[PDB]
Amino acid sequence: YTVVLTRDKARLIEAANDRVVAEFDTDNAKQNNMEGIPFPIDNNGLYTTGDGGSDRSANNENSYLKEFFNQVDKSVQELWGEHKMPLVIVGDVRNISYYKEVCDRPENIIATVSNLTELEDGN
Amino acid sequence: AHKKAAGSSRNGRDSNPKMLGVKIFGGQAIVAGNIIVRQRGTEFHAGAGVGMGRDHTLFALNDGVVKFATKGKFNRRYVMVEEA
Amino acid sequence: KTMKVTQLKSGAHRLKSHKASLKGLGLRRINHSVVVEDTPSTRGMVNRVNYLVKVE
Amino acid sequence: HFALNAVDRSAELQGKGASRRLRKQNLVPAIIYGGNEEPASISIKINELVKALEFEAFFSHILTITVDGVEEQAVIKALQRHPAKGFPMHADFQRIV
Amino acid sequence: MLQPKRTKFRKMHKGRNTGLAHRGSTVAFGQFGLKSLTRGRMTARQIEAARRTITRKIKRGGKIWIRVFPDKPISNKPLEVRMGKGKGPVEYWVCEIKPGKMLYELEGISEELAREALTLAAAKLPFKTTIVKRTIM
RNA sequence: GCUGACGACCAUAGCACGAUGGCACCACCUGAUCCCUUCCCGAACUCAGAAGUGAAACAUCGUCGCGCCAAUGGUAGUGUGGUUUCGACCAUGUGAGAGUAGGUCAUCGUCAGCU
RNA sequence: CGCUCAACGGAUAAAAGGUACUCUGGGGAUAACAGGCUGAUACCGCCCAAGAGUUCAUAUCGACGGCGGUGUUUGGCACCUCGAUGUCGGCUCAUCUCAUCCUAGGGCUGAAGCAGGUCCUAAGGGUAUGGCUGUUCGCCAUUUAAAGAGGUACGCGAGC
RNA sequence: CCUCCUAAAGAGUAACGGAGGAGUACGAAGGUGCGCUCAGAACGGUCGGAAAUCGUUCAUAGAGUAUAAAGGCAAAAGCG
RNA sequence: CGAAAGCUAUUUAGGUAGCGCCUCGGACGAAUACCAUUGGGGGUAGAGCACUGUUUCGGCACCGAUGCAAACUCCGAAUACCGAUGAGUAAUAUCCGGGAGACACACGGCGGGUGCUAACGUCCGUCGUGGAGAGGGAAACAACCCAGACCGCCAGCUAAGGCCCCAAAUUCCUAGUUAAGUGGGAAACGAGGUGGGAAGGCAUAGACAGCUAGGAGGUUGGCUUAGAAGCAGCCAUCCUUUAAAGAAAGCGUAAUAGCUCACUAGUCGAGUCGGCCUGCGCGGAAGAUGUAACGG
Repeated sequence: YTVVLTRDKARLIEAANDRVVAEFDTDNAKQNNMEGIPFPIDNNGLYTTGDGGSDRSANNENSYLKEFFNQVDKSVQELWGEHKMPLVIVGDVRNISYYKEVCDRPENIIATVSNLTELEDGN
Repeated sequence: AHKKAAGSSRNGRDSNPKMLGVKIFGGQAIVAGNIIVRQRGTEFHAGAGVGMGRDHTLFALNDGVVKFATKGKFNRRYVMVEEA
Repeated sequence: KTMKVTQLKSGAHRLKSHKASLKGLGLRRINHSVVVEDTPSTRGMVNRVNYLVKVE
Repeated sequence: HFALNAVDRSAELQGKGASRRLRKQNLVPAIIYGGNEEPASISIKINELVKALEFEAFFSHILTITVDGVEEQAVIKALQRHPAKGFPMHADFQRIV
Repeated sequence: MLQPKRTKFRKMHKGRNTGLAHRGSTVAFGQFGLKSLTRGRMTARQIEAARRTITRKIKRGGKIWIRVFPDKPISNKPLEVRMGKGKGPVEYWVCEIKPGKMLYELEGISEELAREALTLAAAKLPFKTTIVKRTIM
């Protein structure tokens, strides 16, 4: 698996060597019985839109982003529990690390790539 | 708002009450013109002594006592006014 | 024939018709005892509040 | 095996509250009807009834109920159990002519 | 994951679960049943996990009957949404279980390997259960 | 004894199957001139009639195959008072539905006609 | 007879916005902080055991599912405070918990030794300095026996 | 504004509760007198079929009711 | 004497108005309430598949079994509501008028919607309490329980709750249970705690345990597999010598080997074995200023 993280979104790509097997969209049909948020997981948290509590003066951005990556990990683990195979975490170094201290099975992670480009719109 | 499941299915309409039902029950004294049943359709049918309005309202045609019955081959509910 | 009815429990916080059964029996306070004819209609009032009155 | 002992269930032992009290006294209410005469209300000891229900020909043979006196040849027609606990709650016997 | 093919209505009132299972408290099709002694909701996920664990233990030599079907949609509210603004969307399906109901029946197998499969299934269910025989009355 | 008309009642009255009925009555039935009918048709309606038949229908009788009716007992629920582990339970009053045993091939009234 | 006077008991025949330049009267009737209630979510634990582990469910890990505990994340509510309970981070100075990071004692091990892994007992002490960024964090460099997880108004601005 | 449910077997009864309609139409689709009975299914029949129209046999409404739903509808309120 | 925090409407929503509820005056006089008997209509609780849907299995859409439903009903209560008749009890009901206040309600029950059958959450219905209510109990505690304070008393009886000491009243009586300070937080699940109950199996033809001897031949059953030998998996599970011994219930091996077990005989001598049901216990059970989860 390739878990792609940004501060605004998460993607999940199933892969075999050089090729993408599936990208886990709504049309994947392996996300049907998902109890967590299915991919692509947009970060629609309260601080990103503005309803919330604890406006900017609280400086809760890190805690909110940590919980968002925790939910992303919940989705990844749910999809992995049926088709176990290792995961590669792709994203900014800060996002990778926030994910690492939140992942349910951090010993399943084989690699972390922090220099991949156009993580939101990329192929 | 994670899972975005706040789906608007907007239906908050309802009509005003119509206050249908049985107005006078069995064995009660009744005078002509008194409304006995308000209803939609003939949940109750008019027997002797009671008339039926354009609205299917049942009313006493003459004085007396209201009587409820099940009569006929359709086992219909009937309201009558007995002279008593 | 008559019977003796005594109030043993407060009627203060009971149902409206239970307070009215106490009033129709003639009972006004705790330990008040009244004489009332022993008919089915007064027996029904006793039965309505039988948890708070006793018949001697 | 096909014989059981009963006790007459009086009119003060009938109804919901008296039935619950009767089962608290380890008795099962039962009714014998059919045949020719009027229904008779009886009580069966629950341990005896459970032991009888263990046998499988009990449900297809002619049973004999001895109500402390009179005898009744019957057939078990219905059996009411507790939905969850499973113990027998009521028994229905039909006289054989 | 059982689910009705189509429903008259999407959403349901909560309701109440009261009373004993006077219907469905009998081993009807099989020879061996697992019945519930407590009440509650049986999720379709629970039904699927229990069915899988019975099927694996009986190994295609026996027949299983699932006596519970999840036909009640349960709505859920997502996180970070206030109270109100309309009933939440349906997230999963349950069956209403009363004390006494048979959930699973097994037939065509030994008593021992039926009891093992039923115990295995009970382990995955949100109910206190008991294993019952088929009587005739 | 039976037939017809009009009712009461509205399956314990119904359905199905079989049997009986033509002196009265009823029904088919004959003809379409006439009255009257048909978006065509004497099928239905209508008229004028008795050569024929109870075939159909109808009426009557029999039965339990279906339907319908239906206990007794038990269970569920429940008003009031109390208790509770919130499931329920106790006292008292009430009491199903389903199912079982069982029942049923209706019962009456006014008038006329043949016997 | 003439009203989508449809905000449909219809304010005028006739009507939009900005305010961080602001102002008044009020409200904890009502939000943002912190407390409280809750615990969905989160974290931690436990139950089952399909499996992985050369063999071998249970050394280690635990799919599908089930059950708790905590208050500890993201939330829900709007009970307290609007005749004012100063925000984040740092500094200083702390204090408690144990779900233990080191040190201490143990069982098991897929424990030869050395090193470990997991769990049990254990809170007495100890538990870095820098580069970057306001950061908390995080990444990184170099160490250390170790560089703990938390609560304390996310401890501490009438202490900075 | 109307219909159903929530609504706890009289009426009423809230929520940014769950679902649907209305802001018309008709001089006949109104009145009356007279007359009629639907949907389907099977069998037979030129084009002609899964299904056109014709014939037969079952068919208390499984139809219709200008229109949403509910209630009603054989004396039909349905159709001439 | 004594509310209301409701309905309707409102550029209304914390304002106001009509109605409801309070008071005062007048009229009227049982028209009122309670209960008994009695006349009604109902579609709820329950229930059920006859319709609308939905569900499973079998036979062959239909048949037969089998489930479920707010917007399904072939059915169907209790209550409640509307009437009648009749007692007794009672500071009634109704109408006309003067004066209001109130239209932020809260909790505990019960029936629900909503929420997570979460919330000291929210929205209705319905009862009680608070509001606007003191006293006693619940350690403390508007809303819980008992009970409605005119004033005075160094009199008596009781309610809820209590009676070893704080602290008034039993170190009361009878029968039993618990050993966990359980009582005096917490589940799935686990266990050979302990008491009781309804039944079973075996036993002086010697039961249960222990100990001694055996536990075998076809045969490595066939298939599979790299192997596959009682013991990965799949299909059989047959025969023989027997006193007995499984085509094996475990450990072990790469597969073998090996060690057991079931089972039989011997020794021993008297009760013993395993399920079910009920009561009370046990583990599961970790948090932050101080014991700190009986007020002591």
